[PDB]
Amino acid sequence: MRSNKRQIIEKAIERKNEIETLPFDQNLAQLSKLNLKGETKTKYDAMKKDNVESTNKYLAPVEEKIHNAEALLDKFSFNASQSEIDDANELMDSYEQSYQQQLEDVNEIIALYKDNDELYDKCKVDYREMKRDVLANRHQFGEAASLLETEIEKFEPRLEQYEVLKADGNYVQAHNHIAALNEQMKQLRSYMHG
Repeated sequence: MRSNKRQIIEKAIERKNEIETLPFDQNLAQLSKLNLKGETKTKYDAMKKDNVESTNKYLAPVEEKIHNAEALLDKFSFNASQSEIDDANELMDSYEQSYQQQLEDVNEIIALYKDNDELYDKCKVDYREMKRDVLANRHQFGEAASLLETEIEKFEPRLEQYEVLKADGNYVQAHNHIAALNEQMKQLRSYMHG
């Protein structure tokens, strides 16, 4: 009966040895292909630390749970042995989950770099169009025109500011900055019907 309980244990050993090969680092190396500084580097550093905390909390203890399972089985402590394997699998479930959480955490960052640039491209174009609408239809706005020419000029430094924040790897401030800019350009454009 032990010989066929040993299969449960062997399946656990196969599972440990394969989850030791989850590409945590290949995942995180994707962040290096962006600007590895600022908030980006902070998140990269924090995730390396988590992997040490995860490795020691969830992976190191497994080996012993499996050794206890073998010893207990051998003495015919069948349920006790099964418990140690259940525990081992629970621990590996967490390690696996901590990987999944990092595919997701990094995907989020990739998505923000992409979406940050989408907004920036939109703001460049809108700026250009608004600046031209004023310079070519000055008369058509009446007296509210000089306030507009200077207010639209105030978007130009705010574009350059985005380039700086992005270049420093501050993807979060970059996003909040460019979203706010888009919002305000938007409301200024509604107003510009009249």
